[PDB]
Amino acid sequence: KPIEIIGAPFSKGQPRGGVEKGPAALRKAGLVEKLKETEYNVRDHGDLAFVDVPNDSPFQIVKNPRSVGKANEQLAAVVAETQKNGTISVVLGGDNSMAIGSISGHARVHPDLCVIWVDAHTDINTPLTTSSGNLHGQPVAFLLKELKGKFPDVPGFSWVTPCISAKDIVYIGLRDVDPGEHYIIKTLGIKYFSMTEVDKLGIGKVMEETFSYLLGRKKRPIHLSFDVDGLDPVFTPATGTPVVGGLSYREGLYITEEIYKTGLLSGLDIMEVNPTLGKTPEEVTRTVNTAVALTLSCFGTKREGNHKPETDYL
Amino acid sequence: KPIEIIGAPFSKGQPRGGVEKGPAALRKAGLVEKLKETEYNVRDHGDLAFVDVPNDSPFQIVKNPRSVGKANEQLAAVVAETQKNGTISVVLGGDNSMAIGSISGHARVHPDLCVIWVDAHTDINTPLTTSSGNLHGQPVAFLLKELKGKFPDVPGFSWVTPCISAKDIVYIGLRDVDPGEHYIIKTLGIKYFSMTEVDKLGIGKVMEETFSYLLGRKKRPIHLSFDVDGLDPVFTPATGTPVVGGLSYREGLYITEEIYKTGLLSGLDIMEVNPTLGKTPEEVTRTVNTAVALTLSCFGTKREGNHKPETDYL
Amino acid sequence: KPIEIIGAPFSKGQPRGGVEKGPAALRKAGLVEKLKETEYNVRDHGDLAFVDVPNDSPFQIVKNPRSVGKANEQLAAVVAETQKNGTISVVLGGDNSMAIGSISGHARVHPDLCVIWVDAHTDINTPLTTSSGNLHGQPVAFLLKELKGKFPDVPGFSWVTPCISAKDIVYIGLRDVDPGEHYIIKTLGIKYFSMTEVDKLGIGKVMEETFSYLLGRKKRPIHLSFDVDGLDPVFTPATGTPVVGGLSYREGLYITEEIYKTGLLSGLDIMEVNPTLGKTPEEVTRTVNTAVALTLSCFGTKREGNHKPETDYL
Ligand SMILES: [Mn+2]
Ligand SMILES: [Mn+2]
Ligand SMILES: [Mn+2]
Ligand SMILES: [Mn+2]
Ligand SMILES: [Mn+2]
Ligand SMILES: [Mn+2]
Repeated sequence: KPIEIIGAPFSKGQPRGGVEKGPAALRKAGLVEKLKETEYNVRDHGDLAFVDVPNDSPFQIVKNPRSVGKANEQLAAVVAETQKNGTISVVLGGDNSMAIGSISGHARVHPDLCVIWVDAHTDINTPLTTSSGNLHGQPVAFLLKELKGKFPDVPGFSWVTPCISAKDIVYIGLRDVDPGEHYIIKTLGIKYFSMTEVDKLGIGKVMEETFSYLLGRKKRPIHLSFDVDGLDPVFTPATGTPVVGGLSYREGLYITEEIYKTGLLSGLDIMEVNPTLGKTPEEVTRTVNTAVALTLSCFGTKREGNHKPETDYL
Repeated sequence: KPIEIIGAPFSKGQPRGGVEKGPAALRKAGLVEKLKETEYNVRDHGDLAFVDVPNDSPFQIVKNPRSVGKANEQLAAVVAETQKNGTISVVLGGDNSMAIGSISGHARVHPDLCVIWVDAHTDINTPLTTSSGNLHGQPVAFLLKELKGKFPDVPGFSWVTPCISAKDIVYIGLRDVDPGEHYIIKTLGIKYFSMTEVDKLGIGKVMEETFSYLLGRKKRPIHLSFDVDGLDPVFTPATGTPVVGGLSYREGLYITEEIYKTGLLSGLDIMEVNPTLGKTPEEVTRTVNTAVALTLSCFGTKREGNHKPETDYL
Repeated sequence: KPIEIIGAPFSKGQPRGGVEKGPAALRKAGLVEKLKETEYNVRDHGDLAFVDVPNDSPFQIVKNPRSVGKANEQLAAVVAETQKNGTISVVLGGDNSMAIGSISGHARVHPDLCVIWVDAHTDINTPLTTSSGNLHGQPVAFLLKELKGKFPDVPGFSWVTPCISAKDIVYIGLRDVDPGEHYIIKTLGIKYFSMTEVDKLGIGKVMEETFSYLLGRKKRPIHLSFDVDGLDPVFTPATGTPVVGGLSYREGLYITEEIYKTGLLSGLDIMEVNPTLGKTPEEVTRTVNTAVALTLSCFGTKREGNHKPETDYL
């Protein structure tokens, strides 16, 4: 299938500006040029133009409710339109809040989708469980069918319809979960693999297990939402919430590598790359670079090597 | 059970001063503040006042014999007293010599205890095997029942009584063993897991195996003696003998995590944090931080997250 | 058996000068001094004197064809001579091209040998598949029985006789394979373990597997050719083609440690240590030091420790 890159230069999901610069950074590092060189057809849709919503009064504790909700509706419309034409959507963030419009727009055309969430955090805090009014920590709360009506109506998200049930999402890389969020996953029985399970089983067993758990009897589309902070800070330092002890550069490449093998990758998010938080210019190139490597891996690049078929090299 | 932190700001176990500053460093980093927020009752016993022993002439090659012995007798009395009151002892070093009075004081109330020793070194050198007269490399020699009368009588340890047999200690993280020490563990048949065994089996298999080997038929109390240099120098650089190729931040957190699960942790040592050996102020914070992280892990903190029971978060 | 170190201060196999300084760097770091302290007899054969071949015109695209072939014929002669006298050969590079004269000279005395190649690269490019005319990326191509007559006759390699078949070589550490090389290994069915297989299986499973694959029914001599770049750049930075996401210091030590245990190590190469590519003097010592550690591991040094037999330490 072909591919369509969508830039989502948004940052209202948290106080730290800088993330709207993620897609620029990634593009300038040669993302699209490199994607063309694979067996995939690549089209660059460009960057979406977001606009501030006037007098965006905080809803209780939640900041920039309407801005985020508006941004996400617009994104969801773009995603689903591109999806309809039979293409694999690739979204560049931007903060985690853009996960909302991505999975919504995807599910409109594929209600039988499943989400694989690589991150150090669950981002499953509701407007009532949050200690921060930042929406980048609440995307999975606006998407679950079992959490519908468990928290009020935030101004801006009226268009949102819970598109997946807890029984459809797997978490890999958890190491900084809030009490409220950990409750919701214990209660709703969401399948996860925090760092402890990774140490216990190995990345191999992890992929081996997430797969059967989702594609066991019914094979379905895969939506991989990748938060750059899921890997260790020594690999991807330019992010808003670096947390020590994460997945290694090798583990991140393995996750995506297996995802390719299934051939069901239908959507993909590359969130939280904040080019401005690099303690040095080098820390920025390091982060950007692994994000680009992660994206090429999902689209065919293997570490054992690659070569075009129908071409005798000897 | 409740907890009692005991500081042992002692450094006569080696030439490099600075280790006596470990408990200060750790306290200032918020150790006790964070322990209180767990399901345990915490009491800060304060720092022990040690005094130099006048004209502490070197015993053959062993330096500061009496100062160390005295320090440890005093520590053993404070541990056993606190132990008696049904509490979990937590010792902050200080160099490894304080391992002596810690295990002695512990065993006085629990002669059926077992020692889990995380370290890159065995510290089983006797006054006759030692190339250095530093007692921080000999603590396990003063505690073994099979080594009793295998080396003379050092001035100051006449009070010491071999409290464990070689069949009761397991080592994890060995990568810098002297010929004499390796001979003793080979001959005495001490169960260990050097880095090669960890590479071979994985951390899960290591804990899976140290457990059954000790709590196989008879469950007993556990005393975790943690030397900070067991982890890799890129995690805990502020220590006296950093050795390349160690356990990772993730592996250290996994060891401690499984220890919690058994519910048998009865004593705990956090040795060798030397705040003065940080090449930069950042290498000090890093070390300090992981030692604090390791401590909280033993007392309930999990990576998957935590939450208080009897409190509906939804 | 005894050991003989042979320096191969050659660098015409690539543009980056500096590698010819590898053996010096390694000797100055005390390599031979530390080798003596093991259970092996050590003799330092010294450094080979190579000479430029006048008007060494490029063969099609292959640069310095005759210089490389000459150096390698001379090396092959020195290796086989040393091997004839019942000694384990140890070659210090130098660029990867020297792998040619080493395996050739070894096989002259042990046609039944097998090769374990630790590298991020396969170096199996032929004069026709190469995008560069550098001979450091083609050593395995001049050695395979299945590739004989599949590429023309390079001026200088007429003396070479394909000594091993694809069914005799195992690759560990691949993460940067060209299309033509990946074709040759898929076609010829060469056994390998790129980084993904290591992630999937663990180093233990890799060694457990490469061994039976070679020593299954017929045990035979082992020739370990070690490319310093097979480990991660954060361990061995001073090399010509660092590729991120490699084997760790712990994994490298484990490979070599298991090799010792079989007792079949008959030849060994330590290629690609370029002392002039260190961003700082510290990056050089780091690299040099791990190569030295890798060498000592192959000859008896274990992480659990060692001690001389027939010597009561108590
Ligand atoms: Mn995150
Ligand atoms: Mn996230
Ligand atoms: Mn110790
Ligand atoms: Mn130690
Ligand atoms: Mn290489
Ligand atoms: Mn090579």
